[PDB]
Amino acid sequence: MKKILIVSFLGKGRYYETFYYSIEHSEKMVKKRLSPLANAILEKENGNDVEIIFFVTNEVKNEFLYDENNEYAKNILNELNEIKNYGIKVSYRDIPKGKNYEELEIIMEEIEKLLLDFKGNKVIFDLTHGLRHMAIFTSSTVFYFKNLMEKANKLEMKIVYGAYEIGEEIEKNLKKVPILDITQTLELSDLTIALEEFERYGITERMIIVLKNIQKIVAKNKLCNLNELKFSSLSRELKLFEELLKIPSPPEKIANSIYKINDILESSIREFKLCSKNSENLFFIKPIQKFLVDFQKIVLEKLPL
Amino acid sequence: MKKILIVSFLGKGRYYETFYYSIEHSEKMVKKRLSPLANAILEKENGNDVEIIFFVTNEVKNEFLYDENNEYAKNILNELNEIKNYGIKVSYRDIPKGKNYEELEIIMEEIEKLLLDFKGNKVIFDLTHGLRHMAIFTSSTVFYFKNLMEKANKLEMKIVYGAYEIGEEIEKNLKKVPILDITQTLELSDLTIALEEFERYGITERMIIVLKNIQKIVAKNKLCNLNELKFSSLSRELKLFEELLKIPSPPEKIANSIYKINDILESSIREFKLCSKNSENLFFIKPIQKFLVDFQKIVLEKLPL
Repeated sequence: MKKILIVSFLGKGRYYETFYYSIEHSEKMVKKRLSPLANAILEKENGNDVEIIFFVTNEVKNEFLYDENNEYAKNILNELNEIKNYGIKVSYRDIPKGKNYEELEIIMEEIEKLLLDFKGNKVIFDLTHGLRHMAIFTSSTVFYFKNLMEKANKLEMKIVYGAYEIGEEIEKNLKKVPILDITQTLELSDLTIALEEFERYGITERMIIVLKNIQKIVAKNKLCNLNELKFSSLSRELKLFEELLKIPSPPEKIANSIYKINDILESSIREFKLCSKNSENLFFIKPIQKFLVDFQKIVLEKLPL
Repeated sequence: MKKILIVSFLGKGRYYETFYYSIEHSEKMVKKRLSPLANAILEKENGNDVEIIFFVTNEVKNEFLYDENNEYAKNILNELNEIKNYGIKVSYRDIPKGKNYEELEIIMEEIEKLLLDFKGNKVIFDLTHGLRHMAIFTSSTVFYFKNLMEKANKLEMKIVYGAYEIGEEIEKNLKKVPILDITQTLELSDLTIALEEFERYGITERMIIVLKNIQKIVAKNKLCNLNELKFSSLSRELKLFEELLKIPSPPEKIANSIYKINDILESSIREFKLCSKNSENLFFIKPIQKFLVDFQKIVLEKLPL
């Protein structure tokens, strides 16, 4: 149902045909040179509209893509030409090499332009192609962009890439390659900040938002029983506890709120510790576990004396 | 004066001799095969105690590093072996290749262990060598770790790498390669979090920490007059203001504090705006300017009706 904009860099390179797949669904494989095209195909199977934007320097365009005697260039130019056949709008943006902070700032400004101009729901940064330099830098700025725009605009940003360096080998230069999604790891700091705010000030807003995102992540693991995780009841109780803080409230009501929150959390912690051990997880468990355990210690430390 | 750990990955590669330089000090060039080694020498000449740790997979260790019949590996081991003659310790940590979320989680656990066990002041992540997959992923987790170690340790963290992909080729396979420091791009989120907290809650502690870090970043430009930013006076005004919010205070004193803070910010903005030129090799101008302007907007929006 959504729209997705896929942003990718494009450098000089071989671009071997590759069996891309999402690590969550290893059954669905797409044979393409460009991870952005494979991802676009996968999202379109999910019922979404997909657009691709490529950042390319004038140097890669003139010196590489248009060299008739470079077969890697001819293959990639052909694939780039055939994306329109899949109903994917494609466009290109020129950027500098990024040799210093001024050029890197220029690149940041161009990305911000994309995010402001895009009127859909979801932006995927595909870091498979282009220089190591671009990938590292972009990966390091995406959380900044997400903080600016997820709030200003209604955009879900994700960072993904085909990890061909660790891919399974079928044939010559033909590899089964998982597209890894590392969005969760960009956002992990939110767990810490939320606990920080709840402990120091009793502020509950970030905790509730975090619990929502944690629910979405943990539902990926279908052996986890959300009726024992109860993240919805936790959020409700947390909001009520904050309301109790906002008004002068009798100590017993705050303690009773804390004991309810603790009671929910212990069964939540037990369920998460169990279910995440009993099935391969397709997310990072350790920070979610740490979040709930610290949440519990913090909440019990709020008890009136 | 500072105890420094340099953390880097290590893959199979040819490891050509390279002229590395800090983009800030292009006169100072170090001829080495490993970016971590050049960075370590630069820190040692600045008077710091330096240690280097390489994350390596068992396969790279056995097939490349410890192969007597691989000359490139022997070049690398030799360079590492007498860095020891300057009091620079070198060691290795085993990690898996990171083919799924569980292996990536182990890699984060190992990084976290290194950072907690480290008994220095500063850790530099050098993302030049090793797999692109590791460089992207580590880049995406570094803010989570920095967030942990600021609270647990107050540990200074740096993210750097040699951009060999955009270096000058003086002779075949001999390159002048800039070491880019992109730590600032990770900490831009600190500006965003501080602003969010102040706007939503009137909470100022993160703003004060952010102002101190901005002053430090700007100190790189020695033509900037740090007194003219007036950041200590800004910080006291902020503490008075949060204090004013805490108890029910007379609206005029609130307005007095706000207009005082706004005037101070006017002076900081002028100083940064006129001084930040000729800093294309020193820092990002735009997000810092935007932080001060937004700070102004938010503080004025708290004016009583």
